Amino acid sequence: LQSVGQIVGEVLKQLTEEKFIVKATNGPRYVVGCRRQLDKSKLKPGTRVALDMTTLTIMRYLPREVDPLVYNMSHEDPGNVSYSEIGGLSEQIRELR
Amino acid sequence: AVDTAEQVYISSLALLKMLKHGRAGVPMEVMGLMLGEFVDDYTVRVIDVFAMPQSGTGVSVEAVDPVFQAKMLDMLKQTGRPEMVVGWYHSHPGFGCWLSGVDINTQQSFEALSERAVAVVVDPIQSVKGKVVIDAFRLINANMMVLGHEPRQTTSNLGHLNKPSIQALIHGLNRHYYSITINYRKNELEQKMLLNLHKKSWMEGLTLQDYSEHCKHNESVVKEMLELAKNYNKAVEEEDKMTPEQLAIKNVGKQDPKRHLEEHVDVLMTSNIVQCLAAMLDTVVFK
Amino acid sequence: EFLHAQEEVKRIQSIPLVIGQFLEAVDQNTAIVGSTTGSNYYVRILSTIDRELLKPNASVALHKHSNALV
Amino acid sequence: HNMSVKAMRFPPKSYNKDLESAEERREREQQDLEFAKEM
Amino acid sequence: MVLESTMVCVDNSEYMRNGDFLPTRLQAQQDAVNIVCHSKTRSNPENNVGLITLANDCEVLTTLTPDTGRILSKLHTVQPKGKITFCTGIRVAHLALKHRQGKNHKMRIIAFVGSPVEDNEKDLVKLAKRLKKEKVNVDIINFGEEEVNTEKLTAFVNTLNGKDGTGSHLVTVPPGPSLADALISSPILAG
Amino acid sequence: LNAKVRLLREELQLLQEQGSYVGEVVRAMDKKKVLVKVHPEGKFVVDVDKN
Amino acid sequence: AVQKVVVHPLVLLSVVDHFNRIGKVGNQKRVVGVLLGSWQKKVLDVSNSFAVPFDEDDKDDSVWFLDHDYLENMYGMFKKVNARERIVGWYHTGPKLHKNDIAINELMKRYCPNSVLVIIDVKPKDLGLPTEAYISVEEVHDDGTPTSKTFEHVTSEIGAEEAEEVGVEHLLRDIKDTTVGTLSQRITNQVHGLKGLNSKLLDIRSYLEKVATGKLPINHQIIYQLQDVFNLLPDVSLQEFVKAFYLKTNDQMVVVYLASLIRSVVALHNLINNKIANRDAEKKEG
Repeated sequence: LQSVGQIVGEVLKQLTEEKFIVKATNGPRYVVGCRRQLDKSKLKPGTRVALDMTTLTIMRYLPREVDPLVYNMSHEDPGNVSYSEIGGLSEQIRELR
Repeated sequence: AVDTAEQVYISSLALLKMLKHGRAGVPMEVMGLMLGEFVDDYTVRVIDVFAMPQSGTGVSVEAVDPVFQAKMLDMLKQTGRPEMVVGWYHSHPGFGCWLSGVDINTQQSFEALSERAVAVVVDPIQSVKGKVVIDAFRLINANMMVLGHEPRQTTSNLGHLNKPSIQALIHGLNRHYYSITINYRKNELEQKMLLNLHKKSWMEGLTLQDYSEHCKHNESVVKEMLELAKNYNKAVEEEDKMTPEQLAIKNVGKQDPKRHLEEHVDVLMTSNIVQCLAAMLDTVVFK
Repeated sequence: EFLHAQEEVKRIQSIPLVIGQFLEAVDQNTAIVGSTTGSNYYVRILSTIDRELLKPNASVALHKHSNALV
Repeated sequence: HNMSVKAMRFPPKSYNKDLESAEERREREQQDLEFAKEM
Repeated sequence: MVLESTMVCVDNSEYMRNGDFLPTRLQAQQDAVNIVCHSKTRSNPENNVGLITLANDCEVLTTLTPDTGRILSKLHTVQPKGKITFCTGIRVAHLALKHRQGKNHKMRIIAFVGSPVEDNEKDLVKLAKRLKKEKVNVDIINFGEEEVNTEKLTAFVNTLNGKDGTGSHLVTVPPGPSLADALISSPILAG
Repeated sequence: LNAKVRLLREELQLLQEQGSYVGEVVRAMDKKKVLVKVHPEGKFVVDVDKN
Repeated sequence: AVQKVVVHPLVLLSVVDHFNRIGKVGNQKRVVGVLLGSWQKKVLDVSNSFAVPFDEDDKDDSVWFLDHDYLENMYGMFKKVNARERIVGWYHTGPKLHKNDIAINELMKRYCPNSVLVIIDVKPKDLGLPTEAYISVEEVHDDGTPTSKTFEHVTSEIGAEEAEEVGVEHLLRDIKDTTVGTLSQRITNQVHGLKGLNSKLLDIRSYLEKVATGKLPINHQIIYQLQDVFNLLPDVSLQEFVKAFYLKTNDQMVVVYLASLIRSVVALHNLINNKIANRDAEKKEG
């Protein structure tokens, strides 16, 4: 109970060595700094970053998002129907396969 | 009781150490402890500071860790440095100067160990080429205020030279703690040593540059000079055909040759004169 | 002294930054600009910046709290 | 050029007017700051 | 009740390595150092011990520390080689006694001899009186191929402590091949 | 020169004040009252300064 | 191996106050400490340093004492606060290099195979840099020894970081350059160069005076370099050189001529503008 969350945004480009410009999930865009120990070679435009909620500094980069809808759509099939239960259209099945 | 004329004296090394340490860990609040002495009860001198290991995944560290502090204190003595601790310091990046809620409890321990400690707060990213932001505070108790009395009895007018910022007033400040004045002690030896920065060797002032890029640069400059010369008279002619109330706003989107040519003239004259003079004396310095 | 004084005004540029679009300049050192938050403002211009670069649809950076052109 | 700059400031005269921002706006600013601090 | 800081000065020359004793004189040094350091540890718990070697040019193995195992491990890997440079070894030992954390402690230096020494009379008397000037006491253990009548050593006794005080002592060579540590067990407390 | 320097310092000081909105007025009223409408909010009836 | 070394003011201030606090106790002549820094390509950077107990006797240059455990535990202790730093070399504040330097360098080459020696002068009196950088190497010649240990110099300079820059700028309130232009481009470059060249020639004069009268350890590499120096002086009496020089100078002066003309025109325009704008102000008062 001694930790706080961080806002999530997307980087657009860097002005100089210590200044980037990033866009949150919502509208507003900010000119922000970055952490000293963090690597600067991975911050290509389009990546997703996490910013502090009181100073808005680059802290960490993250992989691409996966929507919960797409996750649900990815795997939902408890059925186990095989080719023996379907008959009468042995040519269209070959055409599809 | 305590007075408003209390003074604190900070050396140069301590300032630079704490500034560098605070700037290194910008996104969080790093902390350390100072050391010095109390020559009297009006002025407190601090002579050296040292950082301390922190626990990550946060922005605050408890100061209770006796092993490291004891080891550093008993090891510094072996090479001089018989001084004792006088207080602690921590940095607020881009906020200002105040004491957060936990900070009162944090400084309560030092107050209990020694009733005349002090807390120093440095702002590492709000200072540029001077005007470093450093403040010093001490706590007060509310029971004495219940008695209808106020601390820091005033005996002179040198304690109220700086008006506090509005953000310090917004937080606790005078109803929870009081700030004290600050000063930097300077001597001639370190100041004379420190001014050697950016000084260049005697070789850099006798080289006379290549005689091939110089003519290219002059040729480049002359053409833009010509174009600005052509564009000057157009703006000269229409200087009064329009009312002067909107004259200033007329030059808000497009450049003006009058301001944009003087810099060309200046750089060109300087380069040519210095390049001539260098060769002039070099022709006779060597043989 | 003036050379030293001209440099102390850069204290208002470190972290507080919001990106906005320049809209109009009513007169000298005062303008109206529209932030990306979604509202317009009538604000004051910093003196030392070069007025020549203020083109109709340029993008500028503003103070977070005072919301002044920086 | 030097001669020209030597004949520069002769016509200006009686420019004692020196006003920075205002006269009584400081009181209003201080009152607003105190009101914000109190709240 | 004395707080004492001890410096051990161990020889590893090519004459010391001679093996007239039942084991090599190396093991005599090891077990003698063991018993003396143990005696000094039970003498006072917060005492500390440092170690230096005698060679062509002397060199220190461990700065004054209250630990014991590091000293034993460091001396266990020594290899017998070199000559004796007693004077410079004593000088650098005295240097090591300074810059010591125990400013209130009492100085003590113990030295080993197992090789002939080319000492100079005027040099040794000057060194002895200088070391007296800074209130330094030295105990010396001679064994193996002893110096002729320890006569040079005798000069130290004439010059160093031994007159108007018992702050210094000398142990003669034990000729017998038997364990010399048991024989020297008494003088270390009766010195 | 002195006036320029002092003006620069005061200009540094006076840049930490709030901005002012822009709005469209629909119609006025009596005893110094007007009705205005600023787009990211509703309609406000306000007064007028003395100048 | 090493091309340039960069020194921050922090280590300079640390050297100064270490020297002060250890020399106040007694009359010591030389003090020793160990540096911390970083590498990148062939450029070395020095960040901070800490002291170490050291003793040396003036009676002989073959007796001295350092502390191993102190250095080890202090490095381990600084490791827990910043892991980027590492041991790079050592410094001694002696006015000139001593005989024991080779022995100490060999002693602490264990912790860094590429140790770099740095000499800092604590009371400089000239405009030259206070720091000098050396690196060990093995040299070979005809007879005497197959190899011998010898120091070689490496270029050094004083750098600055942003926080260090603002700190030193706040500390240097009293002294600041008057103007930036031909002034700083001339005095800071040319006169100082003449000063340094004269000082170097005076030093080599002194060494040459020491020979053929006094000690006389005739060394041959110095003689070879002196012959090379005295053979490389150009001749300025040649006709073609004079013609080329005159051609280039005549080519260069026209640009200054043109710039002066433009400045005069701009000044006249400013005078006209001011006079016209100001003559229309007296009648407004009535």
